[PDB]
Amino acid sequence: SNVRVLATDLAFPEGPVVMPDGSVVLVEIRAQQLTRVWPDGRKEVVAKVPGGPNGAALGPDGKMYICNNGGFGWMPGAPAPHEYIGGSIQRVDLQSGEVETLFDKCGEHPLKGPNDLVFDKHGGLWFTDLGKRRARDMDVGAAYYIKPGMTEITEQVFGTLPLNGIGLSPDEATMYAAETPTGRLWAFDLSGPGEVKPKGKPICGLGGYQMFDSLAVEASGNVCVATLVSGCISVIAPDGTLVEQVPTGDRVTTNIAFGGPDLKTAYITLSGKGELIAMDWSRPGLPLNFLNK
Ligand SMILES: C[C@@H](O)CCC(=O)O
Ligand SMILES: [Ca+2]
Ligand code: NA
Repeated sequence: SNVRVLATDLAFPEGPVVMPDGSVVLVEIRAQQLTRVWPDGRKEVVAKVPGGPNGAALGPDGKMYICNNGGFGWMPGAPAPHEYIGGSIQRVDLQSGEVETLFDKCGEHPLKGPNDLVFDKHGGLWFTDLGKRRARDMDVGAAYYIKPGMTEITEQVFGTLPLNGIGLSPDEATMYAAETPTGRLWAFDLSGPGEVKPKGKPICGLGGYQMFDSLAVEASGNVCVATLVSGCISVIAPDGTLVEQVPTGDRVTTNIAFGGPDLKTAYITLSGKGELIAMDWSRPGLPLNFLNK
């Protein structure tokens, strides 16, 4: 595990997407932008994304899809009314910087705090809703699926505590969602693309005072979840076994993504230190659709 710092002075980094050349496109939630970090050290702003760009994934159209949580109040906190512009799913052209909003509601219900997302092999898009915190109450968590072609958005999970990381098993027959305040990883069986069958179960619950953020799946099927408070990556087997916890040095470790040769480099956002780091990983990551395969 040779650790290296790839970038500093990032304004709450999140949603790393590791390109084939080893460059990383990621979101800076606090600076409200999409940023490109190159291996020669240089950084460039790809696009300004007003609000709270929270997670990213490359899509079948070659554009970067974004979970926009609508904005926080800044370490993040509950957004004062004016700092919140509504949650949405957006799309950014990595060549012009043009930002287009795709969805801001599901049925008659506005999206609250979209957080992270993952494409299935047909181009359907899964994403989590962390909800928003208000003065005396908070939204419940949810997970949504947007049908291939961006034709329809559907509610698949609703009424958990806030949901954060999301991924698919290698065979894409199981969707995983990380429940933030409980440090529980939930597994949902899929009867087919975009459709949960009964709605799921927690396969791992960490002890103590540990919370979950975003995640990435390994080719083995293990789920690697950024773990807040204790500051590590929690590696969870498909059967829920806690395989290991890899310390990162930051209590606010938020996301992980695999890249490099054989997808055996882990790229991790340390959102407390404002850093993007890379780390040797003993096993290869799961190739993401429309990025790695
Ligand atoms: C720390 C989280 O609960 C909020 C932002 C994030 O998804 O990284
Ligand atoms: Ca997240
Ligand atoms: Na990730």
